[PDB]
Amino acid sequence: NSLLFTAVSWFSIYQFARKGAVLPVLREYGRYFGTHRLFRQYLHTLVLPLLYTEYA
Amino acid sequence: WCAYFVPYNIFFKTHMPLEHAYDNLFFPYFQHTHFLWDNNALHIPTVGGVAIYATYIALSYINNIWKDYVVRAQFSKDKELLFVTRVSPFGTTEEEVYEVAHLEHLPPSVRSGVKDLSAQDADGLVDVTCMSSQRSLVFYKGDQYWN
Amino acid sequence: FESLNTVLMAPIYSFLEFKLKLSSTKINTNHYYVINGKLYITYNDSFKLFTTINDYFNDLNELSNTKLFFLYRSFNIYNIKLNSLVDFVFLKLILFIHLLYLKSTNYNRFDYRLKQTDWGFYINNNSNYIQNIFSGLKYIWRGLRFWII
Amino acid sequence: MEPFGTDERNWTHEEKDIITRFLKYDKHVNLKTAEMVYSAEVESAYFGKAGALAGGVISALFFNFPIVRNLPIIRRSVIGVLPFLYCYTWGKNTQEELRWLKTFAAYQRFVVYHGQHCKLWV
Amino acid sequence: LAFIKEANEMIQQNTGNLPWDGGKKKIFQGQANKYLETPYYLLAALSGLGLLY
Amino acid sequence: MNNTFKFLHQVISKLTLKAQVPNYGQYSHSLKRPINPKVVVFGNSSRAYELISSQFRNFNHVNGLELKGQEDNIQANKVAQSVLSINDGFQDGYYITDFPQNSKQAERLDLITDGVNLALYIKDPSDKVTVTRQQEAIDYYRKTGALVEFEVDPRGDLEEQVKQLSNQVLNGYKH
Amino acid sequence: SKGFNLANAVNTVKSTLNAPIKHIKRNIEPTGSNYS
Amino acid sequence: LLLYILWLEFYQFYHILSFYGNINWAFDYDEYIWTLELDTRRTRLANNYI
Amino acid sequence: LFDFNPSSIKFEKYPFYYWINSSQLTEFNQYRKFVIRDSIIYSLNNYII
Amino acid sequence: NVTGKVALATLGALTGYGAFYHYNQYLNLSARWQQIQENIAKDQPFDVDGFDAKVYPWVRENNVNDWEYKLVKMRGYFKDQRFFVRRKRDGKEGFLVFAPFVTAVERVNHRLKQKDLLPVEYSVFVNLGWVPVENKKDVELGGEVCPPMDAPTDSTLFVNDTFTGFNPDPANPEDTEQVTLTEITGIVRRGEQQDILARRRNWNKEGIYNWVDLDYMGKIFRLFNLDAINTAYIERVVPSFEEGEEGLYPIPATKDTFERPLNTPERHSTFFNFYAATSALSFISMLLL
Amino acid sequence: ANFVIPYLKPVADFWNSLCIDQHQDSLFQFKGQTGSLGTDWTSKYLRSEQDVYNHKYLQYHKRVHEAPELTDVISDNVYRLTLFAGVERVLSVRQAQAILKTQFAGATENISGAFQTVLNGGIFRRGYFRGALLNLLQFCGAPYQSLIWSRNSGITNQVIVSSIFEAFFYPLDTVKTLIYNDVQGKYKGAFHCASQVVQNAGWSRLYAGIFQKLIFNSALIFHLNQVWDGSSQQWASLALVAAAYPLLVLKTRFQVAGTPLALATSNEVLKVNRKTLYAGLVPYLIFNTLFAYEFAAWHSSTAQERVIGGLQNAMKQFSSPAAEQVWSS
Amino acid sequence: AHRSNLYQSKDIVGEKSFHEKHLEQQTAPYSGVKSLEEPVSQNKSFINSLMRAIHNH
Repeated sequence: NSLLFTAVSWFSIYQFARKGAVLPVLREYGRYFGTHRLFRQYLHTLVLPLLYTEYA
Repeated sequence: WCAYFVPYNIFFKTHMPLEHAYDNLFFPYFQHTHFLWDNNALHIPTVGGVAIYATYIALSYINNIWKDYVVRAQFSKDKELLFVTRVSPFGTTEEEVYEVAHLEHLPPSVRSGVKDLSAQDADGLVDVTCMSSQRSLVFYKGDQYWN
Repeated sequence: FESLNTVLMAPIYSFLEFKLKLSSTKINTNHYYVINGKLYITYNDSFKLFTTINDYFNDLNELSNTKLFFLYRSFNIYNIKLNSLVDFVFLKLILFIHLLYLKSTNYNRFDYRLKQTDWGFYINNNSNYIQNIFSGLKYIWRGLRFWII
Repeated sequence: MEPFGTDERNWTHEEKDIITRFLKYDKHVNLKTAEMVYSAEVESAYFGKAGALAGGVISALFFNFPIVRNLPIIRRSVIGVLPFLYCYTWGKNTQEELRWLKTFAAYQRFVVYHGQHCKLWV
Repeated sequence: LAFIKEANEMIQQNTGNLPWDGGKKKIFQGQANKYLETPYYLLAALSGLGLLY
Repeated sequence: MNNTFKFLHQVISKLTLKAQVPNYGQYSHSLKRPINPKVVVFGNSSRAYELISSQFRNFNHVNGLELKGQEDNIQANKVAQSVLSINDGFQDGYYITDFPQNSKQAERLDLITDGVNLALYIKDPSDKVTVTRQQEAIDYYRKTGALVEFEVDPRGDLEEQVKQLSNQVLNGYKH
Repeated sequence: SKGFNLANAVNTVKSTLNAPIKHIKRNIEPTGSNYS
Repeated sequence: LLLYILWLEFYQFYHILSFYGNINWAFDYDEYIWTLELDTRRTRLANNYI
Repeated sequence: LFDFNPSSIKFEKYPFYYWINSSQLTEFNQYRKFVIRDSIIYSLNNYII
Repeated sequence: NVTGKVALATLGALTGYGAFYHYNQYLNLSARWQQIQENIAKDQPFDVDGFDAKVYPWVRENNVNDWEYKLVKMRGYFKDQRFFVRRKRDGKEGFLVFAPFVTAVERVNHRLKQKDLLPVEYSVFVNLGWVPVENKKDVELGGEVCPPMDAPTDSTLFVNDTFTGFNPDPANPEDTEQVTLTEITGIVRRGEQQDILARRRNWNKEGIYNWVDLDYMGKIFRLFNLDAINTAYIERVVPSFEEGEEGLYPIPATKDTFERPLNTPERHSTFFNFYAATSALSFISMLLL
Repeated sequence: ANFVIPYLKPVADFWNSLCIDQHQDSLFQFKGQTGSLGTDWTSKYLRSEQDVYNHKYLQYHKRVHEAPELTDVISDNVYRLTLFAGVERVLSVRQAQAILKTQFAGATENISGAFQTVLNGGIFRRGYFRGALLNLLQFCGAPYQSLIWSRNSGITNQVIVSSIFEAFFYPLDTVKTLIYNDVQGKYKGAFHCASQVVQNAGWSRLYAGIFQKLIFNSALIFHLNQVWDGSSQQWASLALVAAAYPLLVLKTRFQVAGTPLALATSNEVLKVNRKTLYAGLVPYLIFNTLFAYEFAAWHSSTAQERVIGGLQNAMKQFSSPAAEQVWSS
Repeated sequence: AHRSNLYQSKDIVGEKSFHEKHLEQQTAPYSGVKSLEEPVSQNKSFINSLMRAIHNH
């Protein structure tokens, strides 16, 4: 389930950004490293479902 | 499918009934066969008549439902008799004529229902009611289709 | 030999393109020139006036539509063998019908009986019957449509 | 034999397969139950394959239907595959339902042959 | 560009701007009609043979 | 044809038409576009020029006003050559303006180039000189059935006028 | 070119979900008759 | 919907009429065959009334 | 509604996990004829082990 | 012009390929037939009894093609039913006649006196021989094939065999187990195939049979070893003088009179010659073009 | 039953044969016994239960240990021969889409556009099933011939035989490609197309991509051997074949070179953007994975062992779970 | 004339057919990240460059 959610999120992010649609849930430009919102969202999507499954 | 193909196999190609057949009956289990039922076969004529009438009713109802929309329209040379081709029962086109004075568009009988009217939308439907025959021509309320 | 080299360079060329995309920004500002009082952007080997980004996208869409429908809208004109054959068959049938009914009077026995009845609501036929042959067949087809299947 | 109650877990697919296999060749299962199980296993096979074939046949016609004729490839493929999936599921479900129902009946008969039901006293 | 060149040549041919080749200009371009005859002959022969048999 | 054969004849014709353009009903609107758009203009005004520019923004304009004093045959040949080629960007829709003011010249051009896919007369009261020169060409285009008259008020919504003119041009393009 | 674009797919899905609205409204719209 | 209900009711009626006649196959090993016979049954009078 | 709710999560992937036989944890006070069921359960557990 | 030349070239290429393939097949078949004749000259039949007869060694190893065209001296009891399959014997129309030979028996009757069941017979079908069309009424159902084997010398052998289960006792105390065995040596044959072009077509509904269907024969004769019989079916052979002069039908098989293969070297050579003639003619025609 | 049943019966009979196990039916066909135990209906059902996988294994053995029959190959590639048969022409068009003017005929530079151009002809002789006869005839050529030459030979020997056969039968594949790449329907059958090509270009054009075809055939043979073995290096072999996927695309582009359908010339084949080399890689790999070609004769020892193990598991399915092991038996 | 007009009414814009719509739908250009294309030094990093390259196509 976590892998399916992560894959769906990655594909949706890539496709929506290919048309410009980007959710600014995090900062558009992060502090320090200044990573893009897209990269930060990709990292968060990779990280979160594993943590949730681990907790449950 | 839901009426014949499934019933044909479910009634004549098995001996175990469906789970829906025994869920309500508290009786010992048994198998069913079609060679020892209705020796005086009144069920055969009943099934045949039911199937014929149901198919006829379904066709007539589909034709009536699809027969209110307007598929093609053409005002006459004097625009007195508008020739319109609607959907025929066999899926073809059927041509009729309507008198200019017959068609009209009027507010609904419940004035409070105006806001809930189909024509209120920009890409909706507008019904011209030929009052002579009490007929309806449902034109597509949109600019692209009209001349 | 050349295609083997090309296949070897396929991941190589793709990697080079990826490196170029990474090391290059999609911004050059080398297209828009103010031609006299008209702002024209480089369009292929020439210029094209730009009023809005939406306008430029619309012009591109129109050109793309022209290019995509170029071949199909260049359909063969005089490929009319089947249509001509259909027209000829219909004309031949109509001519045979007109020949078979060249010299028949309009009124029939019923029409004669129509002259000996009080049925003034029904009217006597007074026109040619060619245009409405097999209207009974049409009515039979209408009546059997809801009962055939 | 298995627990009975709303809170109890339903019989699993692997459990049903194991029960059918046990009823198929147990030396403690009567001949009538064995014949019933064999007849159930034999006839139930036709329904699923017939349903899958019906889906394959009907879905082909639906792929070339009037409106289905001039749709984009993705939508046309999806619409065409829609009937096939429905009919295949119907056939497989019918086969599984018949088999499992007759298996449960055979299990009840075998339990009766061994009096393995509480409050079932002759 | 290749499609543009091919389409330009085809457009010339269709609109009548036929090639001017050494003062010998093709002022007409058409095609003849060929009818399926071998299938008809085969059908007639097969029908005659079947009738005889 | 008899009133009973009309349905069968029309069905047969519609079925047979598919052999000429496959998916014609699936491309009827697209086939509404011309193949190599050739346009003849008539009219002269500010709003007229605005409408010409808007409708022919993607099209190439031919300055037939410049081609003045040349022989009819030479002018027709030059106009056809201008309208019988695609630009490097596959731009082939050519609109000749201020041409030809002579019905004979228009007939020669039509014989050369298989007829203009569009002929547009701007019925604008702000236009005062166009009808003074292209009356014969207008009459020839009316006889050919290609002249489309866009009646434009000197004052009003330019965008609405552009939409109406674009619809008229699209529906009135001749294959 | 570009194949399955999620924006295009969502636009098509939204158009499909707004398709039967007109026919439903026409079926549910009040007519001009009142048979008391 | 009425047609679907009618189909369900027909299936129920067929199943109900079937249980009144118990026809089952039994294997005679003397001739090494299995033959299908029919016999009556004894059940609840409440079940019969239902 | 607003108190501790008894849990409903349970094992769902073991063969005959609910088939419990009589033992010291069960006091062996089961049905008098449940010995056959217990033996069958034990044999099935041996099969699935 | 171009169409005719291309068609001629394609036809020539296809016919040349077919000719080469059938020529290689003919050479391989000639080698195989020479080897088969040389091996058949040996006359050393492997014994089929005991654990070998319960499951035949070819069936046991699933390597019938390995044991193909071998001499086997088998023990068994012949079944009454005889199956005739339409086939030409020495150019004369007739029927290949096959009869099952029950090689082993099994008795699971622990209550042998309480109930008298039928022994489960593990049997192998043997083609009793070939009969002419004119003698179709000559074949006797359950007819005697040959004299039975003599009584065993070992007094410990006058009982059911350890694996074969056959009791060669001239006076069996269990008269329900009394039996007279038979022993015969013959050659091996693989199961034939139903090929439309090979005229091996069986109208099973009409009782007309031209393709040797072991499964169909088993279904007809109710043989317990269905798959074992379907593995292969042996054509019984005799050591010369198979049927000299008598009303002996079916006539048995001799050393050089056994049924040759349908895909024989002669058939392969004929197909090769036809394809080669086609290829040569097509090449000559293409050259003429 | 006097006019309709005599014709309608075969359809229901065929439907039942497709929906029932005929062999099992045959077992129930003859009721009775002739003196051998185990001839009852229950015994027949007991035998038939394992007999399904038993007959499958016997058919596999006949495919491997016996000479080949084309129908069996057709039986192995039935999904590839009839239903997904037009996918072959679709893939051919997609490979040829790099030099086709389909972009001017409303076909996108993608699999969707390739299908739309293919579907623009319909679902008939000129549609998605156009050239299916030629495709089937090609399938009846090199694969059957090479498989006849090398029944159970090694990978290298199989590759050599396949190369020889593919070199032998190039023109048929070239003609099939030309018909599949002819979007305007300018070819009136295989014979007419062959006549026009012969009169127009010369015989040499029939094998414009024969070497690339041989190389791709070797790669596909390696991939098929890996897939049959199930080595878990089958994915590695798939990746390796995907590395060489440009060879098949180049061969397809060369096959239709400098013709009316293609707006480019043979030299222009060397000027194409490299992005065109991976045009239909995804559809080709998907077809080669889902609707794969299977030559059961050329299956590896690992493949045979895996099949035998599956059959052994299926046979082991017939056992009593709660069976009690007694001290005396 | 009916064949020329495809039996479709002249002076009627009509609705473009589904394929045509798809022809319009699949022809539009891809919309890459404009912000990633900005001249900001924050976009000049390697991670931002890779994101722009993968996102702007």
